Amino acid sequence: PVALHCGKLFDARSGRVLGPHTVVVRDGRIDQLISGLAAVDLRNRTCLPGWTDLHVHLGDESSPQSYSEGFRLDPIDFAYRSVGYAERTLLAGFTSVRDLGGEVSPHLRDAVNQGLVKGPRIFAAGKSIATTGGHADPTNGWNDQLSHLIGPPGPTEGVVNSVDEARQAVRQRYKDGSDVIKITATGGVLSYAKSGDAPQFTVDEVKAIVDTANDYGYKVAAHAHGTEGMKRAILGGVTSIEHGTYMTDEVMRLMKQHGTWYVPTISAGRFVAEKAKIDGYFPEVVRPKAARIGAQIQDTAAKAYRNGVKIAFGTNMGVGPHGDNAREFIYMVEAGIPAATALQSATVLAAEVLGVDDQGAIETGKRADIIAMPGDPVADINAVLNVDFVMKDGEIFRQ
Amino acid sequence: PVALHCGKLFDARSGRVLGPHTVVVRDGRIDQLISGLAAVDLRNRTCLPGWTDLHVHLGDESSPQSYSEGFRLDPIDFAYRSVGYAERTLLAGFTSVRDLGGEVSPHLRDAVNQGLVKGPRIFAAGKSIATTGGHADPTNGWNDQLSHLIGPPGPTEGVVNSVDEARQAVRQRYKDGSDVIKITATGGVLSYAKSGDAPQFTVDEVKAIVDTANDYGYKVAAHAHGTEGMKRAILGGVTSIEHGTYMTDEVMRLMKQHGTWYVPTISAGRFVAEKAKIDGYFPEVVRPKAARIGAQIQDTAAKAYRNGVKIAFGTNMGVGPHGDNAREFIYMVEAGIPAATALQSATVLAAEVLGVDDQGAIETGKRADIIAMPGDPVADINAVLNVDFVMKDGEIFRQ
Amino acid sequence: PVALHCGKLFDARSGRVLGPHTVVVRDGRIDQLISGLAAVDLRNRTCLPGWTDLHVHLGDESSPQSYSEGFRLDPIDFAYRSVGYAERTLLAGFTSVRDLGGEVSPHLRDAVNQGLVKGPRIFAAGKSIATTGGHADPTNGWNDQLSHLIGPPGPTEGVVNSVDEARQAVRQRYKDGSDVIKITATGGVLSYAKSGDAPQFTVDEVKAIVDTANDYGYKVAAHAHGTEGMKRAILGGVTSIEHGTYMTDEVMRLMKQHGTWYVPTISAGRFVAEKAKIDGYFPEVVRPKAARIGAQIQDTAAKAYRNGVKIAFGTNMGVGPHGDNAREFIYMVEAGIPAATALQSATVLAAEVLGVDDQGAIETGKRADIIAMPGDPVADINAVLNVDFVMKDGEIFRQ
Amino acid sequence: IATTGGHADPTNGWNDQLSHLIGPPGPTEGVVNSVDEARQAVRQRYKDGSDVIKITATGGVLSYAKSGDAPQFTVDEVKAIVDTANDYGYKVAAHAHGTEGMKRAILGGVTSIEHGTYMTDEVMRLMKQHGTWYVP
Ligand SMILES: C[C@@H]1Cc2c(Cl)cc(C(=O)N[C@@H](Cc3ccccc3)C(=O)O)c(O)c2C(=O)O1
Ligand SMILES: C[C@@H]1Cc2c(Cl)cc(C(=O)N[C@@H](Cc3ccccc3)C(=O)O)c(O)c2C(=O)O1
Ligand SMILES: C[C@@H]1Cc2c(Cl)cc(C(=O)N[C@@H](Cc3ccccc3)C(=O)O)c(O)c2C(=O)O1
Ligand SMILES: C[C@@H]1Cc2c(Cl)cc(C(=O)N[C@@H](Cc3ccccc3)C(=O)O)c(O)c2C(=O)O1
Ligand SMILES: [Zn+2]
Ligand SMILES: [Zn+2]
Ligand SMILES: [Zn+2]
Ligand SMILES: [Zn+2]
Ligand SMILES: [Zn+2]
Ligand SMILES: [Zn+2]
Ligand SMILES: [Zn+2]
Repeated sequence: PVALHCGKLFDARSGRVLGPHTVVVRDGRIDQLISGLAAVDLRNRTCLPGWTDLHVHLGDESSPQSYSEGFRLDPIDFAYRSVGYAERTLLAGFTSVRDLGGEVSPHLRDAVNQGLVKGPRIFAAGKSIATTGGHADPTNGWNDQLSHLIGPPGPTEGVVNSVDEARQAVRQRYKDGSDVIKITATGGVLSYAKSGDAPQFTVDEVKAIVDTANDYGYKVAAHAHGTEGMKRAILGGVTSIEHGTYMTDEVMRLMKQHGTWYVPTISAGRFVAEKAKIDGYFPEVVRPKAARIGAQIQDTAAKAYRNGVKIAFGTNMGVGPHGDNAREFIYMVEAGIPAATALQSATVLAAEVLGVDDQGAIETGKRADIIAMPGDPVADINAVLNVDFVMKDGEIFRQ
Repeated sequence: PVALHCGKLFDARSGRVLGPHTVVVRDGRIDQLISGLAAVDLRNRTCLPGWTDLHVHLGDESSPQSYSEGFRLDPIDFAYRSVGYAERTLLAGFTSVRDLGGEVSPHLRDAVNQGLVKGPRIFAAGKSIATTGGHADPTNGWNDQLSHLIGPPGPTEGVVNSVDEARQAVRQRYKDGSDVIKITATGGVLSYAKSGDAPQFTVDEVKAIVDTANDYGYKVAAHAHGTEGMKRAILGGVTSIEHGTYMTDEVMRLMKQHGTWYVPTISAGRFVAEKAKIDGYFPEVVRPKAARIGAQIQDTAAKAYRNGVKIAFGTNMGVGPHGDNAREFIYMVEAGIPAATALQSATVLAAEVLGVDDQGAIETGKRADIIAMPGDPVADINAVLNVDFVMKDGEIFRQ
Repeated sequence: PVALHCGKLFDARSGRVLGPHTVVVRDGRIDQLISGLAAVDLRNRTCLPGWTDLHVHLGDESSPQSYSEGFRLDPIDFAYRSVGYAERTLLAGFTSVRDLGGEVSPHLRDAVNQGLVKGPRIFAAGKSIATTGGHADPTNGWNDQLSHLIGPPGPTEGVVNSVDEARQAVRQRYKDGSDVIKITATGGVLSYAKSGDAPQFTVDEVKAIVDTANDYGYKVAAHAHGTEGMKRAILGGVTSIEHGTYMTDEVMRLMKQHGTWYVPTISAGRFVAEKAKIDGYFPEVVRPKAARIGAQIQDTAAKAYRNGVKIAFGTNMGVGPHGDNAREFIYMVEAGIPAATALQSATVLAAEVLGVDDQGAIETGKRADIIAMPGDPVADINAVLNVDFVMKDGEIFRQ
Repeated sequence: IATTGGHADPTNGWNDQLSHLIGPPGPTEGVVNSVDEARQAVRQRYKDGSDVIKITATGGVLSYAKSGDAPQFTVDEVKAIVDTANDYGYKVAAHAHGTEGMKRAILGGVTSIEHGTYMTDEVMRLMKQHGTWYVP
């Protein structure tokens, strides 16, 4: 039981910064909210709900050696790095995240929930689902010896080529303890493959995946760069799109008609564009794709916001360094999105995307996830980089 | 050739207790029934047809170590326990049973039929059919090493994900010598999985299973806890439902329209509810499911009987201790079902569910399966716990 | 606590039948022995210690279909037969046995010790150790397809070809829970191989097996028909020889010098000799060997007894029908061995062979294993076929 | 490093299905039964980045096996392990409860003994003569 005394409170639902309030926390939930027991002196700060990042990869981080480490290291080696990744993410103000790829994240989520290590609340997708040769194919770029030794991937490994295989892949993700489903509708930038935006799913396969996920209470997030794959994913019935780099007017119209969410991930685009200029950082099959695709993300976000598409917060922090997720707010504001809208996209709209109703706002009965900063983020978005108070489930991790 | 002199005889077909009769048994069948050679003095007892339990698991029994014994013991070790299980079941008055899961039961049936060991007449299902990650998936809860060593289960192992796979699974059950088919339409309580009532079969897969079973002369029994899976199983065309914990008015209407049988298994619900309170008895992933689902079985049975659904006798004695199946009668009567109806549900309606016509009543030409108790079970249902005479196929096992 | 009143008591250690005595049993051991509480009336019987059979195969029985059942049945099917085998063996007066081959016997021993089924105390050897193509090779007679599918047997399967392999085979028998070691030094009669008496072990391999067994507290029993293999086994340091059909004067001299035990197993020889005359009972590769070797067992036993070799009791009841082990006494007496010596060879000398000191005689502090028969076995050996009292560990199984 | 069925055998207590699926352990898995296998086991420990060698000379308490103190190594196998470790700059520590296994480990040339529960006067004399360390 603790009472927090804030000088200003950000109303996520209304998008307005109110005056002094007092928040009483008991049993890990907000019990009372008074306008006007242990106590924490925050009267010179602005209190906001904890942020949610809807696209992270906590099991990895980009580096010059990332394309040769997979053949020499084991996942146990990556867990010890994920410890620090998760701690740095939590201490920056993000009390929950949506992990969208990797087999290390479910274990990290279990460890964090058991109290073994520090971190945010993790909604883990597990192994991503692709087609043969797709962006998430685990054996892209292997030589003949290794490929023959391991054999062709199947639904158990996340590679599907028919309706029944998609059904089995979703059921296998459920069997391994996932919270959400991720598919790669088109090609990617960082994969050891040739194409970057070609359609790699059919409409029927997407429909089968979505129906199976509906049976099991899951949501589906689709990775898409090109127009045709994005169109097929939208028609299939996915919940959100991740890298709509080549969104057109027709795609935006379909998104508005169907209510699909859009998660830009501007930070990853900027990072890959910057790293493409360095010689030898990327493999020769990856550099042209990164150079071409990383320079068309901010414009797409600005156009989508202007056209009325629903936008949510996500950074793809497995590409950039973990713990610097808060610069996506600055990028979004510089892209034309108002500061209040950008802050809402990470608190309440993020909770809508996740499908939960016990977080996202400072209201009675909700989880006590509260953060604070000295400045006013609405007046100046640059204040999001100085977070000095973090609370998650009623436990204070930073003061 | 023996003549039995009973003081009272229970007419299963009419549900009434008649007066003194004489039963003459020759060649293992009832030859004559006289109202008014070796002889057995039963003139101070009530003679009834042998009981049938439509849901047992003779190859296993619940215990505190049941979740770690599967990795250290072999089926040969379980057979030596099944010997005593079957003997105790037979001596309690149950001359036939329907085994609904486990690969040890066909062998026990063969041994009992050859006269090697004592037991009831067994209609064995063999391996139960599920989907990937389903309630009957044999590899739920295994770590990565064992899962990779054994590989993903297929139709040969009872795991199906399409119409053709369901066809092959039914044919493989036929190849291994089954008498009936069992599928798990929803999640369960005692499996090492997350869900307990979500739908795990599609209507088309159920239809394929039922059609294939029809080609081979089989009946299909469906395990179902949730509403949607139960609805899909009923629409597919199964013969009976096993744990309709969350039956609603629409489900009952469909059951009445289609003529589906309902087997409550109240004993297992009570047992799991009682054991959930003990700390450490169940794994942490099983305890909440048991606590939530075991407390809503008697009410469902009472509602189903009130609404006119057809009810048959079954206990799920693999959960509770074998040889105490007769307490299901007391539970049924305490649930509002009349004693005569409860006794009929185990003799004639059970024979209807099984699909046979040579047992279930004391009539000329039928199998000589006769039991007797000192009291009158109709007047007092508690008399079913004192069975002192058992005869099966004309052979006396208890006097 | 029970008191037994016998009219005559057989002193195993002295080999004499004494007069009336009273035996008091408490906690499963003999507490008092009085010459002159519950009570059992045995005053018209002769009480002897429970018998021990040093060569049985409780997991199998010879029959016309025994050479095609291994490809269609599973060990679980053989366990249900072993139940009756063990019960019949125990009820005939044999309270302990030494099982010398088969993987079903350790499980039967565990089940009997846990009280699940009735039977004698079992000292199980497990898988027998042989060389490639030897008498105990599990893949003798298989076609090319099956042989290629299963691969060549190694030390894990009981087939050894060097010193290190013998060491590993003994350690693997220890790992699987054995009580004694068995090796086949020569060829056999009932195996699907060509030879019947050729040497199949070298002296060094036998020495390695014996040394490894000594490290683990085991005894070694050797199957041997021919002279050279028997000589090699004796020189290696085994504890007993099983079928010394072709024993010579030099072999007997070595046996006397080293103190090796001899177990004739006359019953199996007579059985195979009788069955060889039936057409089609044995495969054509087995019939000549059986006909030639089964007719030279009684003479060998008589010669060995005349020459002063130490003789112990064993029948090989896996060949003959289980539960008729007591005819070996009649055969031994008809072979020239005195009745008292024959009875001693099954009570005290058998305990010496086993390596235990808590059984074999009716003495204070020993296990309460007592049997009784109406007649006097010393005066008439034919009285051993009428055993009406059996007690094991203080529990009465027959009265 | 252990022998078949030894205290450190990774497959002790498994049923037939799992044992058949994984197969019998060899030197790569740390189970040795001869001199050459011990050599290969030490080299495989070096290949996987070890700093010291551990062997189980006798049975243990917490393993899913029957015995607790019986000797599970021969003197020659211990000697081979120690020689191979000497070639690679390693030390050898021996787990031992019973007297005979402890004696064999000391004679083989190990550096320390871990659970000398049943140490006798002769074992202590050998330890003093050879300079072996004792870790209670
Ligand atoms: C293990 C982990 C999994 C993973 C997966 Cl499944 C997918 C991506 C991914 O699709 N990234 C984007 C990165 C990107 C590049 C440019 C513009 C926007 C985003 C891409 O390749 O198109 C991705 O970047 C990662 C990743 O960071 O590594
Ligand atoms: C080997 C054997 C096979 C087996 C199978 Cl296939 C299924 C069940 C089973 O579905 N039991 C029910 C037990 C139960 C629990 C609560 C209320 C009613 C019934 C369940 O888990 O929902 C089940 O209990 C068993 C069992 O007893 O072990
Ligand atoms: C499974 C079981 C194991 C077994 C083993 Cl390991 C060995 C024998 C065996 O060696 N029997 C003897 C039978 C025999 C035949 C003639 C004279 C004496 C004995 C033989 O074949 O020479 C043997 O008969 C048996 C047996 O009965 O089946
Ligand atoms: C994974 C890890 C490895 C391990 C190994 Cl390799 C060996 C032991 C071990 O030998 N422990 C001793 C524990 C013990 C017991 C009684 C007296 C002293 C010590 C034993 O079992 O005899 C041991 O305890 C452990 C252990 O703690 O688990
Ligand atoms: Zn992506
Ligand atoms: Zn991504
Ligand atoms: Zn069920
Ligand atoms: Zn069941
Ligand atoms: Zn033999
Ligand atoms: Zn034998
Ligand atoms: Zn240790």
